[PDB]
Amino acid sequence: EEELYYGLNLLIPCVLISALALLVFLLPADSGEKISLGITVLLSLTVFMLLVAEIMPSTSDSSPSIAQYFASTMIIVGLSVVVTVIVLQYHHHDPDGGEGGGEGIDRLCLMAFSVFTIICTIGILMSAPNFVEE
Repeated sequence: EEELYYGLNLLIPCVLISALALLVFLLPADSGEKISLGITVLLSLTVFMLLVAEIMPSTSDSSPSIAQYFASTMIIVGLSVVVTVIVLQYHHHDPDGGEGGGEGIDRLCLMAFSVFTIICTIGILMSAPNFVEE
């Protein structure tokens, strides 16, 4: 049961950050939150990763399950923040007023990461739903 409970508590923050990010992606205010959340999610990943990596070590039994998934994630997550920045440079038009003012690319990058998380959690869940040894 700990497998489900643990992952759950880990999904809270995972999806949380992604959500808060969308709020900025679609609403590029460029007031400071861009760089603020940038390092936030970056530092939040490295930390959370250490925990997931601690439970799944590799010294006597080399067989990473969730780790292999958590790693590939940081990869797409890293280059992602890079593109967002460059985009902000090119487009120097971020007026203030109300709401509504995003871009297609930003939306696509979000929709992709969205399903990526859903298929991820289920990936390891279906790969080994049992609580047996390995």
